[PDB]
Amino acid sequence: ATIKLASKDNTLTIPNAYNLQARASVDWSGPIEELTARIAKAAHFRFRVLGKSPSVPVLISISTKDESLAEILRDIDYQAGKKASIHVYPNSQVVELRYAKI
Repeated sequence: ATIKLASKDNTLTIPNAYNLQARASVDWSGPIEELTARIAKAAHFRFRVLGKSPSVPVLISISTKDESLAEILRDIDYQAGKKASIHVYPNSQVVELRYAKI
C-alpha cells in the first residue's frame, strides 16, 4: 500500500498511540493486510498477522486527504467487520491484524 505522511467496539483493541497521531493522505483500495502493514511501518510499529488469511481476501477502501493513522486503522477495522480485527498495543508498539477465521 501507499500513504502520504503530512459496530464492533475497538476502544480497547485499538487505543490511541503517539506515533498513530501522525496525519496522512490515502487514496487506495485493496487487501486489508497490505495497507495495515504499510500504516504500521509508517508509524514505526511492528506488524504481525494472527490466524490464516482467508481464501477470498478482505478488501477495504480508504479515501482521505487528511486523517490520522489511528483513525484510518479504525476505519479499516470497521470495514473488515467479523472477517478480521486490528489490535494496537501502544507500549510495545505493535499493530496486530487478527483474521477471525474460524
